[PDB]
Amino acid sequence: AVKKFKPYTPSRRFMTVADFSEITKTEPEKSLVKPLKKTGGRNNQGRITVRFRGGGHKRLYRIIDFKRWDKVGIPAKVAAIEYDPNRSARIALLHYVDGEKRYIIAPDGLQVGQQVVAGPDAPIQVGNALPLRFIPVGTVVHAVELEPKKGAKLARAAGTSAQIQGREGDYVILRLPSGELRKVHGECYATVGAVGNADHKNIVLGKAGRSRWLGRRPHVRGAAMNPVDHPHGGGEGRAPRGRPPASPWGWQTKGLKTRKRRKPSSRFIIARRKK
Amino acid sequence: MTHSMRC
Amino acid sequence: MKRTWQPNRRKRAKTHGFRARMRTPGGRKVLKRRRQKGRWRLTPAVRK
RNA sequence: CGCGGGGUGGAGCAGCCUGGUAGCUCGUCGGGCUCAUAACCCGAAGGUCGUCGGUUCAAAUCCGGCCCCCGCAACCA
RNA sequence: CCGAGGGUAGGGCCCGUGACUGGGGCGAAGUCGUAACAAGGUAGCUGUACCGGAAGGUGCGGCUGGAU
RNA sequence: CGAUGUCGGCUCGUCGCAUCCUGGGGCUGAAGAAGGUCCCAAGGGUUGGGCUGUUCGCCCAUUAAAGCGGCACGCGAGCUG
RNA sequence: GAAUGCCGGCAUGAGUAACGAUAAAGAGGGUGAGAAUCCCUCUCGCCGUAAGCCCAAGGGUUCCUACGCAAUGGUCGUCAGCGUAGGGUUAGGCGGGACCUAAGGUGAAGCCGAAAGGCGUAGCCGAAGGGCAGCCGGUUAAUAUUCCGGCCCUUCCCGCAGGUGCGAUGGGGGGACGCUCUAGGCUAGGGGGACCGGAGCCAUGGACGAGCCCGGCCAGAAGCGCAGGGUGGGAGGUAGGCAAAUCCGCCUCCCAACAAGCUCUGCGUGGUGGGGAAGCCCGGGUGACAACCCCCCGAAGCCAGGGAGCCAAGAAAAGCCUCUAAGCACAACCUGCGGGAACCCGUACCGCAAACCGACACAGGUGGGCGGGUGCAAGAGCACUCAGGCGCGCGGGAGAACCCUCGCCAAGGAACUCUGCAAGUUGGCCCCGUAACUUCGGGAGAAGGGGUGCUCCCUGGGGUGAUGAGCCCCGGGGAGCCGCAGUGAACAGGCUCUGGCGACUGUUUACCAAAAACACAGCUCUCUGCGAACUCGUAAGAGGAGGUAUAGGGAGCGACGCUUGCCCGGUGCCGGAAGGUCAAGGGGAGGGGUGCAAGCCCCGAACCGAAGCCCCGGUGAACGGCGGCCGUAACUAUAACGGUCCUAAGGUAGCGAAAUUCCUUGUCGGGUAAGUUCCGACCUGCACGAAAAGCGUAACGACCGGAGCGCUGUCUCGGCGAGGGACCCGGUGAAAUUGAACUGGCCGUGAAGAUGCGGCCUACCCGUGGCAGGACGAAAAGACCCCGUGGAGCUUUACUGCAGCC
RNA sequence: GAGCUAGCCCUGGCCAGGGUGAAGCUGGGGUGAGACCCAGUGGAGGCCCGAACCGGUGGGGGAUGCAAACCCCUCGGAUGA
RNA sequence: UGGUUCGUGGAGCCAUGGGGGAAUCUGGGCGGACCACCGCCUAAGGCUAAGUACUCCGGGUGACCGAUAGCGCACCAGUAC
Ligand SMILES: [K+]
Ligand SMILES: [Mg+2]
Ligand SMILES: [Mg+2]
Ligand SMILES: [Mg+2]
Ligand SMILES: [Mg+2]
Ligand SMILES: [Mg+2]
Ligand SMILES: [Mg+2]
Ligand SMILES: [Mg+2]
Ligand SMILES: [Mg+2]
Ligand SMILES: [Mg+2]
Ligand SMILES: [Mg+2]
Ligand SMILES: [Mg+2]
Ligand SMILES: [Mg+2]
Ligand SMILES: [Mg+2]
Ligand SMILES: [Mg+2]
Ligand SMILES: [Mg+2]
Ligand SMILES: [Mg+2]
Ligand SMILES: [Mg+2]
Ligand SMILES: [Mg+2]
Ligand SMILES: [Mg+2]
Ligand SMILES: [Mg+2]
Ligand SMILES: [Mg+2]
Ligand SMILES: [Mg+2]
Ligand SMILES: [Mg+2]
Ligand SMILES: [Mg+2]
Ligand SMILES: [Mg+2]
Ligand SMILES: [Mg+2]
Ligand SMILES: [Mg+2]
Ligand SMILES: [Mg+2]
Ligand SMILES: [Mg+2]
Ligand SMILES: [Mg+2]
Ligand SMILES: [Mg+2]
Ligand SMILES: [Mg+2]
Ligand SMILES: [Mg+2]
Ligand SMILES: [Mg+2]
Ligand SMILES: [Mg+2]
Ligand SMILES: [Mg+2]
Ligand SMILES: [Mg+2]
Ligand SMILES: [Mg+2]
Ligand SMILES: [Mg+2]
Ligand SMILES: [Mg+2]
Ligand SMILES: [Mg+2]
Ligand SMILES: [Mg+2]
Ligand SMILES: [Mg+2]
Ligand SMILES: [Mg+2]
Ligand SMILES: [Mg+2]
Ligand SMILES: [Mg+2]
Ligand SMILES: [Mg+2]
Ligand SMILES: [Mg+2]
Ligand SMILES: [Mg+2]
Ligand SMILES: [Mg+2]
Ligand SMILES: [Mg+2]
Ligand SMILES: [Mg+2]
Ligand SMILES: [Mg+2]
Ligand SMILES: [Mg+2]
Ligand SMILES: [Mg+2]
Ligand SMILES: [Mg+2]
Ligand SMILES: [Mg+2]
Ligand SMILES: [Mg+2]
Ligand SMILES: [Mg+2]
Ligand SMILES: [Mg+2]
Ligand SMILES: [Mg+2]
Ligand SMILES: [Mg+2]
Ligand SMILES: [Mg+2]
Ligand SMILES: [Mg+2]
Ligand SMILES: [Mg+2]
Ligand SMILES: [Mg+2]
Ligand SMILES: [Mg+2]
Ligand SMILES: [Mg+2]
Ligand SMILES: [Mg+2]
Ligand SMILES: [Mg+2]
Ligand SMILES: [Mg+2]
Ligand SMILES: [Mg+2]
Ligand SMILES: [Mg+2]
Ligand SMILES: [Mg+2]
Ligand SMILES: [Mg+2]
Ligand SMILES: [Mg+2]
Ligand SMILES: [Mg+2]
Ligand SMILES: [Mg+2]
Ligand SMILES: [Mg+2]
Ligand SMILES: [Mg+2]
Ligand SMILES: [Mg+2]
Ligand SMILES: [Mg+2]
Ligand SMILES: [Mg+2]
Ligand SMILES: [Mg+2]
Ligand SMILES: [Mg+2]
Ligand SMILES: [Mg+2]
Ligand SMILES: [Mg+2]
Ligand SMILES: [Mg+2]
Ligand SMILES: [Mg+2]
Ligand SMILES: [Mg+2]
Ligand SMILES: [Mg+2]
Ligand SMILES: [Mg+2]
Ligand SMILES: [Mg+2]
Ligand SMILES: [Mg+2]
Ligand SMILES: [Mg+2]
Ligand SMILES: [Mg+2]
Ligand SMILES: [Mg+2]
Ligand SMILES: [Mg+2]
Ligand SMILES: [Mg+2]
Ligand SMILES: [Mg+2]
Ligand SMILES: [Mg+2]
Ligand SMILES: [Mg+2]
Ligand SMILES: [Mg+2]
Ligand SMILES: [Mg+2]
Ligand SMILES: [Mg+2]
Ligand SMILES: [Mg+2]
Ligand SMILES: [Mg+2]
Ligand SMILES: [Mg+2]
Ligand SMILES: [Mg+2]
Ligand SMILES: [Mg+2]
Ligand SMILES: [Mg+2]
Ligand SMILES: [Mg+2]
Ligand SMILES: [Mg+2]
Ligand SMILES: [Mg+2]
Ligand SMILES: [Mg+2]
Ligand SMILES: [Mg+2]
Ligand SMILES: [Mg+2]
Ligand SMILES: [Mg+2]
Ligand SMILES: [Mg+2]
Ligand SMILES: [Mg+2]
Ligand SMILES: [Mg+2]
Ligand SMILES: [Mg+2]
Ligand SMILES: [Mg+2]
Ligand SMILES: [Mg+2]
Ligand SMILES: [Mg+2]
Ligand SMILES: [Mg+2]
Ligand SMILES: [Mg+2]
Ligand SMILES: [Mg+2]
Ligand SMILES: [Mg+2]
Ligand SMILES: [Mg+2]
Ligand SMILES: [Mg+2]
Ligand SMILES: [Mg+2]
Ligand SMILES: [Mg+2]
Ligand SMILES: [Mg+2]
Ligand SMILES: [Mg+2]
Ligand SMILES: [Mg+2]
Ligand SMILES: [Mg+2]
Ligand SMILES: [Mg+2]
Ligand SMILES: [Mg+2]
Ligand SMILES: [Mg+2]
Ligand SMILES: [Mg+2]
Ligand SMILES: [Mg+2]
Ligand SMILES: [Mg+2]
Ligand SMILES: [Mg+2]
Ligand SMILES: [Mg+2]
Ligand SMILES: [Mg+2]
Ligand SMILES: [Mg+2]
Ligand SMILES: [Mg+2]
Ligand SMILES: [Mg+2]
Ligand SMILES: [Mg+2]
Ligand SMILES: [Mg+2]
Ligand SMILES: [Mg+2]
Ligand SMILES: [Mg+2]
Ligand SMILES: [Mg+2]
Ligand SMILES: [Mg+2]
Ligand SMILES: [Mg+2]
Ligand SMILES: [Mg+2]
Ligand SMILES: [Mg+2]
Ligand SMILES: [Mg+2]
Ligand SMILES: [Mg+2]
Ligand SMILES: [Mg+2]
Ligand SMILES: [Mg+2]
Ligand SMILES: [Mg+2]
Ligand SMILES: [Mg+2]
Ligand SMILES: [Mg+2]
Ligand SMILES: [Mg+2]
Ligand SMILES: [Mg+2]
Ligand SMILES: [Mg+2]
Ligand SMILES: [Mg+2]
Ligand SMILES: [Mg+2]
Ligand SMILES: [Mg+2]
Ligand SMILES: [Mg+2]
Ligand SMILES: [Mg+2]
Ligand SMILES: [Mg+2]
Ligand SMILES: [Mg+2]
Ligand SMILES: [Mg+2]
Ligand SMILES: [Mg+2]
Ligand SMILES: [Mg+2]
Ligand SMILES: [Mg+2]
Ligand SMILES: [Mg+2]
Ligand SMILES: [Mg+2]
Ligand SMILES: [Mg+2]
Ligand SMILES: [Mg+2]
Ligand SMILES: [Mg+2]
Ligand SMILES: [Mg+2]
Ligand SMILES: [Mg+2]
Ligand SMILES: [Mg+2]
Ligand SMILES: [Mg+2]
Ligand SMILES: [Mg+2]
Ligand SMILES: [Mg+2]
Ligand SMILES: [Mg+2]
Ligand SMILES: [Mg+2]
Ligand SMILES: [Mg+2]
Ligand SMILES: [Mg+2]
Ligand SMILES: [Mg+2]
Ligand SMILES: [Mg+2]
Ligand SMILES: [Mg+2]
Ligand SMILES: [Mg+2]
Ligand SMILES: [Mg+2]
Ligand SMILES: [Mg+2]
Ligand SMILES: [Mg+2]
Ligand SMILES: [Mg+2]
Ligand SMILES: [Mg+2]
Ligand SMILES: [Mg+2]
Ligand SMILES: [Mg+2]
Ligand SMILES: [Mg+2]
Ligand SMILES: [Mg+2]
Ligand SMILES: [Mg+2]
Ligand SMILES: [Mg+2]
Ligand SMILES: [Mg+2]
Ligand SMILES: [Mg+2]
Ligand SMILES: [Mg+2]
Ligand SMILES: [Mg+2]
Ligand SMILES: [Mg+2]
Ligand SMILES: [Mg+2]
Ligand SMILES: [Mg+2]
Ligand SMILES: [Mg+2]
Ligand SMILES: [Mg+2]
Ligand SMILES: [Mg+2]
Ligand SMILES: [Mg+2]
Ligand SMILES: [Mg+2]
Ligand SMILES: [Mg+2]
Ligand SMILES: [Mg+2]
Ligand SMILES: [Mg+2]
Ligand SMILES: [Mg+2]
Ligand SMILES: [Mg+2]
Ligand SMILES: [Mg+2]
Ligand SMILES: [Mg+2]
Ligand SMILES: [Mg+2]
Ligand SMILES: [Mg+2]
Ligand SMILES: [Mg+2]
Ligand SMILES: [Mg+2]
Ligand SMILES: [Mg+2]
Ligand SMILES: [Mg+2]
Ligand SMILES: [Mg+2]
Ligand SMILES: [Mg+2]
Ligand SMILES: [Mg+2]
Ligand SMILES: [Mg+2]
Ligand SMILES: [Mg+2]
Ligand SMILES: [Mg+2]
Ligand SMILES: [Mg+2]
Ligand SMILES: [Mg+2]
Ligand SMILES: [Mg+2]
Ligand SMILES: [Mg+2]
Ligand SMILES: [Mg+2]
Ligand SMILES: [Mg+2]
Ligand SMILES: [Mg+2]
Ligand SMILES: [Mg+2]
Ligand SMILES: [Mg+2]
Ligand SMILES: [Mg+2]
Ligand SMILES: [Mg+2]
Ligand SMILES: [Mg+2]
Ligand SMILES: [Mg+2]
Ligand SMILES: [Mg+2]
Ligand SMILES: [Mg+2]
Ligand SMILES: [Mg+2]
Ligand SMILES: [Mg+2]
Ligand SMILES: [Mg+2]
Ligand SMILES: [Mg+2]
Ligand SMILES: [Mg+2]
């Protein structure tokens, strides 16, 4: 339930902020944070390779347990749910009966004080992780490994989920957040339920500065530039595109497909996405 | 400045 | 107004200094040429 | 006397390119159906192709002058 | 001191008036189509919505004040 | 074209007369008053505003009259812009 | 003899401009060959959130002293940041290093690249960040947390004593963190005093006073006091912290909890050590056995790792503590004390500037700290002042034009002008009061008004203290006084109505454009399933992202409201296992050369044969595009209606003479005395129109238009006055330019605009202050324009390539 | 060559004073419980006024300059992109 | 594909990035497509003086310069700036 503001400034008219009402702990576990080297979208040559990045708030990275098969069989208690500035989801702090403390992505409806567990035998229960082959068909799942033991790769953004649709030998058929239908190996891990903080998409940044807080520097339209800069540059007065709408680098950007055709994962993509 | 603009 | 020369001793030694020149094929050519020309100084003066 | 396009039955359009053959829809007139009209059905008539002149055996058609009618252009200062 | 009233400034109500504009009523013999009255030739009416020179049409849901 | 700055305004004049006014005349379809037309005449005079960058022009209120043109479309080593 | 030639020398302009902030000078004495300019004194003026003081950069002897004055210094010079010489910088505690890590740099391992080289984990380097032990005073011509004095402290080594499972680059804890707001108690700093100390003073009418003036502290170890920060204890289990662990982490149990205990800071006190004014007399000495106390104000600093709230969620590593491993427990570590040991570099001076960056002793630029007092609501604002520092390195006169900056103005009040440009007005605070419209916040300081000084009297609450006095902070009422005037000086909105554009705060052409441009939240299309797409790179590798479709790239649109129509024929993109065409390759009908021949060699038709293209569809918030002629109504006029031709389809709503309208100052209405602009309309829209978005929209704007009120030197129309120049005298003394010149007017002539030719007219020789008509005046080998088979940026269905992709 | 300038990265620092008064919270009212209303408290914001500081809007001066972009008056931002 | 006079030419020879891939003299390469004949030569390992080039250095000599010339420098010059 996003929070709104009275129009006491021009920007507060529209600004919405997350309600943060699920967060129980407001500074991070000191043994599970590390420095996040800001990049400004510059590579190791020093060149901007992703335009319009930088200048955002300082952040500590929280180390997230994307494996969970690390600790098959060891129940953990949900100790706290916390803010994480490096992702859209919230994160949950597990106190394993081992003594080990780890973070995971906070699925929807997970509660402080409940217990979660990973493994083939885990109860079909929000927060438990299992290999996909043991999750019954139809179950809504998240934090999905894309290849066995390579780490949860799919459905990790706030609100997303993947639905199990069928099985076929060693493989399961998933419907991804995009709506694509894909084979994923049965031994791949996933966590029961959807990612939480589903209201994330309804936030209205409200003012330019709020984008700047996130590290997003202003985006300049190609039509605002000059011919040396961009296909859409130049012209007297305003100007329509005057050619198929293009990127700065000249490739077409309205419909031109860019997935590599001869890609091996094609044998596993059943249906391309939707909408 | 420059020149008188005789244009 | 603020002009272009803003002296900085660390900057001078780290940009034009002997060890900067020596680390790069272009820098070693600079010293080679300046020796052959007989320059009294191979590298700019900076007090450190 | 800047550059284009056009003028042909009553209206709007083919036919000109490639000289010999005027055509299509509506309209107009005579009949029919209807109590009557319209629609509909059956017939028919009307154009010497803006104009003058030339080429040719033969000109709406090809060439030159004139008349008329739309369209474009008129920049550097 | 109060004080008729005069002055400055800002409001509220009402009346008249205005290029132009909206639809309304009326007007013996205008132009277009034929929506409704018979099952009116697509039953009609209806709230709403969208569309169309015009009546109207169509969708959704509702009424019989609908015929056989 | 190894540069003769280009509109208008403001300022400052000066000249021509094919004269707008003022002075002198003739003719009149000149009764008077007022006009018309032509001749002589450049001494002096020839207003303030609204609009537009404007020149010009139209409008307002006057006036004896609200002249027309030349001076590198007079005048940017005088100003404006 | 010319090349706007090259190098140099010297002219002209010219004794001309200028001599660098309008903060300002005068006189006496001294020194000296020489004095407005150096030294001393008195007067005067200027800065005083600095124009004073302290750090850091940078500079590099500029510091101090003696002797100098050729040059440097915009004049002068005896002076100097100048010349010559001598002197001067003292650290275990300040800063940096023998400590730590950050971005980044480097880089054993490893990876990549024709070479050169590019990467790269750990590790190393890397600071103004973390860490770490010195305060006050005295002294030198010049250094001082450095020397000296007093009182403190740190590390290393060795010894003694007591204690202990000792031991680490390993495990863990800690270090360790944002923004805003902010409590309690203190310190810094400051105000006052009728109390304490002091050389004195009584003037000019008065005052010998509860008078004036000056001062009334600083540091300090343990201890103690105040205020704070940090911190649970014990036991059992234990599989996690990449070995081990008695540590930490998790579970259970008992006790303790707004405490306390232990510990760590800050402030106070504290043995002791210091300092100590005016005035006076020649930096000193005296004052002086100086006193050193009370009240108030009070931080943004301190306690600090404090508290609360919020979202954008806020370094590392070491020092330190704790745990154990090898090892070792004759060791080793901890605690206490003692002696010994303690290295390298900086340290002068300038430092908002005459010593730094600007070629200059240049009105510019330069990070951090302190920055007193009074009054004005507050304040670092403003005025005046303290401490301290200056009068800006040419002067003296005169009192023209003209220029600058400034003051005032009768009557009028925008008549000025492209434009109220400029300048008036308005101006703070308190109170009264305030409209359309609105997204309910606002619009708003709307507008418009009233109040403002001083004296006496009465009185309400707070802070400190004690509840009182005193000091201090907020008020309320009553009665009076003076002036032209009470935010009495200084600082300090003019307002309203109505359009266009852009939602808004922001951003931009460093140095002619700040805008309607860019950006912006938000909207839509599209790509991307993760070794993502995309981007940089030959590659490795990076970014994307330690992110994962509620995510990331690309494009357009641009808050928000209401909306966004028709065309897929061409181009694009998307889909299409057929068909057509299509390269290398396969295949080898059939030929050719040569040889005696086995053979060798060459050409080669059918046929198989990808992407692309064609072909079949889709697709508009993809590129784009959205008609013509003729006729028609019972007055006229105009056509709801019809006919026909064309197209892929003929522009919908909304808006419209518009940032778009050529004809145009369209037409009518409003406003004005008068309105090519403005506003409202109409619609034959030359040539609006729906995300190159269409129409609106509260609020916002150093945007652009139109109007009104207020007020004005803008103007009628100009006048006077101030100061800095201009002028004159002394000092110093440029410049562009310059074929040479003994350089007049008219009317002609001339390459067509003549000081220079002709004819006439006019004119003694030479300057000074002024004005700009001419010398086709100066400056710059015209930017416009053209020309050159000159150049460069840019574009595309120009040509031809290459990357990239298939 | 990024000691100028543009962007980003790391680590520090700075922003006098005044004004407005959001959410929340407490209390009161309200209702079946709510919504919600009033007061108090509270201290939000690319909020308001205004120094430092960052700018460069209009005009004037300067134009062989004090300056190869300055000076004066005025004006924009000043807790934030 | 490079090299050569050879720019695809009738294009051999020498070299080689890709694919296929021998034999040891009765083997193999060449004589400008190719074949025959006739001749030349021995690939896929290495080394090798001298004659050749240059002038920082030293000396000798000029129908070379003679201080704006000759080296940028006759001199405290790759300096001052
Ligand atoms: K041109
Ligand atoms: Mg809101
Ligand atoms: Mg609201
Ligand atoms: Mg939450
Ligand atoms: Mg850590
Ligand atoms: Mg990175
Ligand atoms: Mg790197
Ligand atoms: Mg990018
Ligand atoms: Mg970037
Ligand atoms: Mg989160
Ligand atoms: Mg994310
Ligand atoms: Mg898989
Ligand atoms: Mg959004
Ligand atoms: Mg951020
Ligand atoms: Mg964005
Ligand atoms: Mg943009
Ligand atoms: Mg552009
Ligand atoms: Mg542009
Ligand atoms: Mg470029
Ligand atoms: Mg290009
Ligand atoms: Mg391009
Ligand atoms: Mg374009
Ligand atoms: Mg453009
Ligand atoms: Mg255009
Ligand atoms: Mg443009
Ligand atoms: Mg186009
Ligand atoms: Mg394109
Ligand atoms: Mg691509
Ligand atoms: Mg898909
Ligand atoms: Mg600069
Ligand atoms: Mg700098
Ligand atoms: Mg330095
Ligand atoms: Mg430095
Ligand atoms: Mg540096
Ligand atoms: Mg470097
Ligand atoms: Mg170096
Ligand atoms: Mg090399
Ligand atoms: Mg040198
Ligand atoms: Mg030497
Ligand atoms: Mg060098
Ligand atoms: Mg016809
Ligand atoms: Mg034809
Ligand atoms: Mg024919
Ligand atoms: Mg016919
Ligand atoms: Mg008939
Ligand atoms: Mg009939
Ligand atoms: Mg015929
Ligand atoms: Mg009266
Ligand atoms: Mg009729
Ligand atoms: Mg019906
Ligand atoms: Mg009917
Ligand atoms: Mg019916
Ligand atoms: Mg019908
Ligand atoms: Mg329909
Ligand atoms: Mg010319
Ligand atoms: Mg010349
Ligand atoms: Mg010239
Ligand atoms: Mg005038
Ligand atoms: Mg008469
Ligand atoms: Mg006459
Ligand atoms: Mg006259
Ligand atoms: Mg006019
Ligand atoms: Mg006109
Ligand atoms: Mg008269
Ligand atoms: Mg004239
Ligand atoms: Mg003319
Ligand atoms: Mg003219
Ligand atoms: Mg002309
Ligand atoms: Mg002129
Ligand atoms: Mg001029
Ligand atoms: Mg002019
Ligand atoms: Mg001139
Ligand atoms: Mg001239
Ligand atoms: Mg102009
Ligand atoms: Mg000659
Ligand atoms: Mg010259
Ligand atoms: Mg030359
Ligand atoms: Mg020369
Ligand atoms: Mg000489
Ligand atoms: Mg010379
Ligand atoms: Mg000379
Ligand atoms: Mg001479
Ligand atoms: Mg002279
Ligand atoms: Mg002179
Ligand atoms: Mg001068
Ligand atoms: Mg000067
Ligand atoms: Mg000044
Ligand atoms: Mg002044
Ligand atoms: Mg002053
Ligand atoms: Mg004097
Ligand atoms: Mg002197
Ligand atoms: Mg002297
Ligand atoms: Mg002086
Ligand atoms: Mg003196
Ligand atoms: Mg005196
Ligand atoms: Mg120096
Ligand atoms: Mg001297
Ligand atoms: Mg001298
Ligand atoms: Mg001497
Ligand atoms: Mg000198
Ligand atoms: Mg000077
Ligand atoms: Mg002397
Ligand atoms: Mg010294
Ligand atoms: Mg010491
Ligand atoms: Mg050592
Ligand atoms: Mg290190
Ligand atoms: Mg390479
Ligand atoms: Mg380093
Ligand atoms: Mg350090
Ligand atoms: Mg830190
Ligand atoms: Mg100490
Ligand atoms: Mg001291
Ligand atoms: Mg112990
Ligand atoms: Mg921490
Ligand atoms: Mg941390
Ligand atoms: Mg203290
Ligand atoms: Mg005080
Ligand atoms: Mg003393
Ligand atoms: Mg004594
Ligand atoms: Mg502070
Ligand atoms: Mg602190
Ligand atoms: Mg805190
Ligand atoms: Mg926040
Ligand atoms: Mg690190
Ligand atoms: Mg052992
Ligand atoms: Mg032993
Ligand atoms: Mg050592
Ligand atoms: Mg020192
Ligand atoms: Mg300054
Ligand atoms: Mg100085
Ligand atoms: Mg310079
Ligand atoms: Mg000076
Ligand atoms: Mg004081
Ligand atoms: Mg005040
Ligand atoms: Mg002075
Ligand atoms: Mg000064
Ligand atoms: Mg005089
Ligand atoms: Mg007066
Ligand atoms: Mg007056
Ligand atoms: Mg008036
Ligand atoms: Mg008035
Ligand atoms: Mg006016
Ligand atoms: Mg203007
Ligand atoms: Mg005023
Ligand atoms: Mg005032
Ligand atoms: Mg109101
Ligand atoms: Mg109103
Ligand atoms: Mg209003
Ligand atoms: Mg409004
Ligand atoms: Mg309201
Ligand atoms: Mg007011
Ligand atoms: Mg108010
Ligand atoms: Mg009063
Ligand atoms: Mg008084
Ligand atoms: Mg009085
Ligand atoms: Mg104001
Ligand atoms: Mg804007
Ligand atoms: Mg804009
Ligand atoms: Mg707009
Ligand atoms: Mg808007
Ligand atoms: Mg702002
Ligand atoms: Mg500019
Ligand atoms: Mg420019
Ligand atoms: Mg420039
Ligand atoms: Mg400007
Ligand atoms: Mg502009
Ligand atoms: Mg602006
Ligand atoms: Mg822009
Ligand atoms: Mg915007
Ligand atoms: Mg969307
Ligand atoms: Mg690339
Ligand atoms: Mg990463
Ligand atoms: Mg929008
Ligand atoms: Mg934009
Ligand atoms: Mg609305
Ligand atoms: Mg529509
Ligand atoms: Mg299609
Ligand atoms: Mg289409
Ligand atoms: Mg298409
Ligand atoms: Mg194919
Ligand atoms: Mg098209
Ligand atoms: Mg087009
Ligand atoms: Mg119109
Ligand atoms: Mg419009
Ligand atoms: Mg238009
Ligand atoms: Mg017009
Ligand atoms: Mg016009
Ligand atoms: Mg008009
Ligand atoms: Mg009117
Ligand atoms: Mg209008
Ligand atoms: Mg019309
Ligand atoms: Mg477009
Ligand atoms: Mg447009
Ligand atoms: Mg509009
Ligand atoms: Mg609006
Ligand atoms: Mg508005
Ligand atoms: Mg604005
Ligand atoms: Mg603006
Ligand atoms: Mg105006
Ligand atoms: Mg006005
Ligand atoms: Mg005047
Ligand atoms: Mg004067
Ligand atoms: Mg004289
Ligand atoms: Mg002299
Ligand atoms: Mg001199
Ligand atoms: Mg001569
Ligand atoms: Mg002569
Ligand atoms: Mg003469
Ligand atoms: Mg003469
Ligand atoms: Mg002529
Ligand atoms: Mg002449
Ligand atoms: Mg003459
Ligand atoms: Mg002569
Ligand atoms: Mg002659
Ligand atoms: Mg003559
Ligand atoms: Mg003569
Ligand atoms: Mg004469
Ligand atoms: Mg003179
Ligand atoms: Mg003169
Ligand atoms: Mg002249
Ligand atoms: Mg002149
Ligand atoms: Mg002249
Ligand atoms: Mg000339
Ligand atoms: Mg001239
Ligand atoms: Mg020039
Ligand atoms: Mg040239
Ligand atoms: Mg030329
Ligand atoms: Mg030129
Ligand atoms: Mg030309
Ligand atoms: Mg050519
Ligand atoms: Mg040619
Ligand atoms: Mg060319
Ligand atoms: Mg820089
Ligand atoms: Mg601030
Ligand atoms: Mg309040
Ligand atoms: Mg609260
Ligand atoms: Mg603000
Ligand atoms: Mg305000
Ligand atoms: Mg600036
Ligand atoms: Mg002004
Ligand atoms: Mg200039
Ligand atoms: Mg000012
Ligand atoms: Mg502020
Ligand atoms: Mg402000
Ligand atoms: Mg910020
Ligand atoms: Mg070759
Ligand atoms: Mg060959
Ligand atoms: Mg053989
Ligand atoms: Mg053989
Ligand atoms: Mg061979
Ligand atoms: Mg051979
Ligand atoms: Mg051979
Ligand atoms: Mg051999
Ligand atoms: Mg000789
Ligand atoms: Mg010489
Ligand atoms: Mg020489
Ligand atoms: Mg010579
Ligand atoms: Mg030599
Ligand atoms: Mg030599
Ligand atoms: Mg030389
Ligand atoms: Mg030398």
